[PDB]
Amino acid sequence: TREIYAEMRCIPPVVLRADGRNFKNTLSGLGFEKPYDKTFARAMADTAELFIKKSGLSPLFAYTFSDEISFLFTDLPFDGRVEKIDSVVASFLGSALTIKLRLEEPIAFDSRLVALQKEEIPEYFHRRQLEAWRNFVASWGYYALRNEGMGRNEAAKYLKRKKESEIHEMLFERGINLATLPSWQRRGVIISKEARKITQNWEIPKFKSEKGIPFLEKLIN
Amino acid sequence: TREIYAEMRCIPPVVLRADGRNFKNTLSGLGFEKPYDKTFARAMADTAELFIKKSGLSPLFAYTFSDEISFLFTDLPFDGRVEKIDSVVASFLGSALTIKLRLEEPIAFDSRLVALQKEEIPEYFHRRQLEAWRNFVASWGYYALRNEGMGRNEAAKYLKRKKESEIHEMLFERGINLATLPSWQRRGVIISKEARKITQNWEIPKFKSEKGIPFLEKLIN
Amino acid sequence: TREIYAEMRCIPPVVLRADGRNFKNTLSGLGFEKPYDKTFARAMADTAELFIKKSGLSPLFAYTFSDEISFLFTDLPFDGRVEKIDSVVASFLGSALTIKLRLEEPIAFDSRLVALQKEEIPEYFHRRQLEAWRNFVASWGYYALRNEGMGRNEAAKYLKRKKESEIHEMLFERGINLATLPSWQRRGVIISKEARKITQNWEIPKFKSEKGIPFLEKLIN
Amino acid sequence: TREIYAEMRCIPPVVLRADGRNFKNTLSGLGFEKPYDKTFARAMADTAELFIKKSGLSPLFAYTFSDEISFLFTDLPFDGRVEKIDSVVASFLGSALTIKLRLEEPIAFDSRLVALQKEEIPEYFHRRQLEAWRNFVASWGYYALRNEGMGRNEAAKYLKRKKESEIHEMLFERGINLATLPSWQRRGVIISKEARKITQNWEIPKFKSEKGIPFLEKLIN
Ligand SMILES: Nc1nc2c(ncn2[C@@H]2O[C@H](COP(=O)(O)OP(=O)(O)OP(=O)(O)O)[C@@H](O)[C@H]2O)c(=O)[nH]1
Ligand SMILES: Nc1nc2c(ncn2[C@@H]2O[C@H](COP(=O)(O)OP(=O)(O)OP(=O)(O)O)[C@@H](O)[C@H]2O)c(=O)[nH]1
Ligand SMILES: Nc1nc2c(ncn2[C@@H]2O[C@H](COP(=O)(O)OP(=O)(O)OP(=O)(O)O)[C@@H](O)[C@H]2O)c(=O)[nH]1
Ligand SMILES: Nc1nc2c(ncn2[C@@H]2O[C@H](COP(=O)(O)OP(=O)(O)OP(=O)(O)O)[C@@H](O)[C@H]2O)c(=O)[nH]1
Ligand SMILES: [Mg+2]
Ligand SMILES: [Mg+2]
Ligand SMILES: [Mg+2]
Ligand SMILES: [Mg+2]
Ligand SMILES: [Mg+2]
Ligand SMILES: [Mg+2]
Ligand SMILES: [Mg+2]
Ligand SMILES: [Mg+2]
Repeated sequence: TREIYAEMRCIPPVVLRADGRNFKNTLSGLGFEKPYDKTFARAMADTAELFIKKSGLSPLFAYTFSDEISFLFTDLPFDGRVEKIDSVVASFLGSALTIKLRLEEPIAFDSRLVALQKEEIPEYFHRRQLEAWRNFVASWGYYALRNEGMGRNEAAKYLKRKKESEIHEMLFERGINLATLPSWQRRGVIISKEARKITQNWEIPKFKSEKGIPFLEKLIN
Repeated sequence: TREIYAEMRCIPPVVLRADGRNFKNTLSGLGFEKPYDKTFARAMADTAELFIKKSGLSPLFAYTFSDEISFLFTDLPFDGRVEKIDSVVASFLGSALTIKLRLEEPIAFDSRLVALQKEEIPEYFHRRQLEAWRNFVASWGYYALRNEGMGRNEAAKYLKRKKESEIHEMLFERGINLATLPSWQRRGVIISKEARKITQNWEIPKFKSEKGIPFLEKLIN
Repeated sequence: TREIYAEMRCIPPVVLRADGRNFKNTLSGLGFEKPYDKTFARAMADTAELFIKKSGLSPLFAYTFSDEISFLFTDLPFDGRVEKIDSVVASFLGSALTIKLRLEEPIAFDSRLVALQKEEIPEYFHRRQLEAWRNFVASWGYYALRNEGMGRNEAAKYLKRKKESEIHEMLFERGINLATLPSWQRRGVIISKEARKITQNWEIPKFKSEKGIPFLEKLIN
Repeated sequence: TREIYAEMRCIPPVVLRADGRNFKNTLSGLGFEKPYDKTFARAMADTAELFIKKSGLSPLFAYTFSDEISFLFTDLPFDGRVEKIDSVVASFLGSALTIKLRLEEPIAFDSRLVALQKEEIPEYFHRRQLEAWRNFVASWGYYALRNEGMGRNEAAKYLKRKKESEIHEMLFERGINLATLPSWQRRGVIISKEARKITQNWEIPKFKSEKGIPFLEKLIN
């Protein structure tokens, strides 16, 4: 039995997180608008929808931001076989996104299982939302720096020195109010099955908040 | 650290085997010739070549047949991390094949690592070649049945009941001598870097045989 | 990094189940009373108590029956490292039991992690209790058969043919009422820390029952 | 199937390394000679011998030093199941050592599988022997410090600061020439079946050396 990891398994509930491999370069090459591009974001949400619709697996919902998607699973696919789940889902995502962006050169996602207790499920997504936000700010800050005639290394360097408030200040000065930028850039996008139509929510609440908590709770059941 | 399998690793030498998931249905739509179609076989060999060419990983070679490819790895990618290797390679394969076949609907590979001792490396491929043969015959048997007015299930029962000799005889009666068919249908295709151009060998020797042994031995180093 | 499984981890809550290796033979040899021996049972409960008291790990409680002990863990030891947890706990159990039975020849436990959702924790132990019961009956039936001048193989053979009721009948006929045999033989023994004194309960309720449910619920918190 | 790691396996050749857990404290009570004690070393070699003799498993040989033993396995026990192998072997070792030292308080080993290519097998043991040496020197350094009126922490600081030459010099000044000490303290002990009696070699060659190479090579076959 040389296929030693082909037995490794998991238990419900689990979260599959797939992240685009080397997407910084691969998206710089093709000429995507920076720091955000609604075509790419729509491609990713459409990828998630297509997964929920035609993968033959049954996630409760997907949450996507940046170059990554997370699928909540209660019903485990492939008997919980980690290799099979990770590989198949990553492959399907690669194919789907390749279709949706009409790519001429191949791309790849990485995938990983996150084992969780049910009670922990909101926190995880909260964490992820936070990360999304932390991308948002940085993504714009960085941009502004490059627009002010800065080198890449210098921009990263300076970007580390100042914290979120100072970045807000810098961006607000130059005409960019981060609070009025679209919801999906700072909070991400939810894709879920409802009573059955698959719907994309592009205006989701902040998870750890008054409207966010029952929202997530209703998503999870 | 909820990402429990994200640290799990392997050791050289390893073989990554990716197998097309449910390729029967998802690819049936376009009308590929049955039981073998050089357009699909060329697509798979092209996928393997493209992997060797632009993945940024370094397999020694690929061996492909049916809907599957095996990559020999001595230099392990991603520090030998099983999740990352399986997911990323499967994903890249999905993307590549989606490009080469210009697919409108998404597909997926499953992937798995096969842990091996160097001494076992030839045997594995021999095993795989054997499987290829077992595919070959079977693939034709079924086909013949379809031309002779058979139900799919009807085709399954008989095919399971009789062994290779009687099947060979049937195919010869129904007009098909398997010995006149091209080498790659029964032996598969090798993709490797040679004297340096990446080359597809569509006329490979039987691995466990007098000309096959030094061939494989030179492939592996 | 040749120590590939040294990274494999888990998440709370988990149950460690250790089972005496080849204990049938090893206990037949030393001359333990069959089918139950309160000296061995006391040794096992004392082993569990000693584990809770001096292992330096922190299970919520242990449940023991036959040649096996299960430890409920909420606080995970050794960062959840499966190898380290299994090996260390198995080793400690071997040592402890070796002390308590004053053994001249070495013994071993096997160990395994059971990954569970909190909501599933009662069911598991219920399952185990059921198994305990299924041992109980069989253990006596078997005994009776050997007492009626039967060979081992014949006794097992016949034992499979009849179900629990018929066994109850057989044993009740020969003077043995299974309902009046001690609680620990049919329900097992609980060992837990209380507000801190470690106490052994040798008269536990049936878990799936009116008195059993709040009992287990109070054990788990 | 909540027992998710219970299927995880490995491939030959493998090395099981068991290391005494917290042996500093738990064994300190009896008053073992420091920094080395032939009673404990004999106990460990006896444990390895007893394992080879009555475990029912079949290692090729054991190598032991300090509080640790390594077993070379080509024939894998328990179908190569990692949980079962680690837990059972660790447990047996705990029991055996508990018997040979006649302990009143329980002890534990941790265990781990080391996956190796045959070509790597000597190197591993070389590495281990190196570790043995690094133990040896250090073990004495500390000791000397204790005789020269040092705090434990005080002993740690200096010992970390200086490298082997200066330490050698210190020990020579404080009366101890390490070259006159017995071979096993710096090289460890081998336990293997020989011409067939199970034998303990307490005078083994340096593994990576002219006489060591054919020695190890004959041990491994
Ligand atoms: N231009 C552009 N870039 C994007 C967009 N969304 C995500 N990205 C890129 O995605 C990256 C997200 O960080 P990472 O996932 O760590 O980047 P990566 O190259 O994929 O790194 P790895 O996944 O580890 O290979 C950012 O650096 C962005 O440049 C987008 O909408 N437009
Ligand atoms: N028409 C056609 N079909 C092919 C060709 N090559 C492979 N296939 C199909 O691919 C299938 C391969 O079977 P498997 O890989 O064992 O399993 P699967 O059908 O892909 O389903 P999975 O278990 O998810 O992999 C066969 O049933 C074939 O029908 C081809 O060249 N032409
Ligand atoms: N005489 C006697 N035997 C007992 C007692 N408790 C448990 N056993 C033995 O323990 C066995 C329990 O079944 P198993 O755990 O599958 O037996 P095993 O030999 O340990 O099998 P493995 O664990 O797979 O190696 C029974 O066959 C009993 O004979 C006892 O109190 N007295
Ligand atoms: N007195 C005495 N102590 C020994 C002897 N051999 C080994 N030891 C002790 O065993 C310890 C081995 O250290 P490690 O195996 O690295 O770690 P540990 O102290 O056992 O703690 P763990 O990390 O749980 O293994 C040393 O600190 C020694 O003090 C001996 O022969 N005599
Ligand atoms: Mg990325
Ligand atoms: Mg990312
Ligand atoms: Mg397939
Ligand atoms: Mg196939
Ligand atoms: Mg047992
Ligand atoms: Mg048992
Ligand atoms: Mg130790
Ligand atoms: Mg040690």
